[PDB]
Amino acid sequence: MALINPQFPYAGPVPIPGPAPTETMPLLNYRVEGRIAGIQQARQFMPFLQGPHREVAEQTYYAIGTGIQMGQTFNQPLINTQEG
Amino acid sequence: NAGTDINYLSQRTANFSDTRKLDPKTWAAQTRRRIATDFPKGVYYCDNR
Repeated sequence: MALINPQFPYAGPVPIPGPAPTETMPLLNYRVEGRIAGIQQARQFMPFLQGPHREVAEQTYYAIGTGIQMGQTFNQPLINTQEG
Repeated sequence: NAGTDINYLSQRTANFSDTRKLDPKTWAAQTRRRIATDFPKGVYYCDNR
């Protein structure tokens, strides 16, 4: 967006020496076929386990029984003959 | 002491796999990669950021 100087104008570009025209043109680089080499193993001996863990520990229980329940020799009360 | 009283340092998982088992001069070589110098004698840094 330059302003044209009317007192000192200039013309378009003139030819100048050039950079040997084939040396600015590249070759198209020619890929050969390739292979991810080797026979891959199916599994890996991992350093960490792959499953979930638990944040807190919960107390577990198992039921037990008591035993054969016996009789008893109670201390027996007195007879309510109007004193009680 | 500057590494002369330690055989190696490591971070093993579950008595199961060493992940950075290194002697104390290679352990300090990973520190110079990080803080561009050495920590003082007896100090050993382990980065897991």
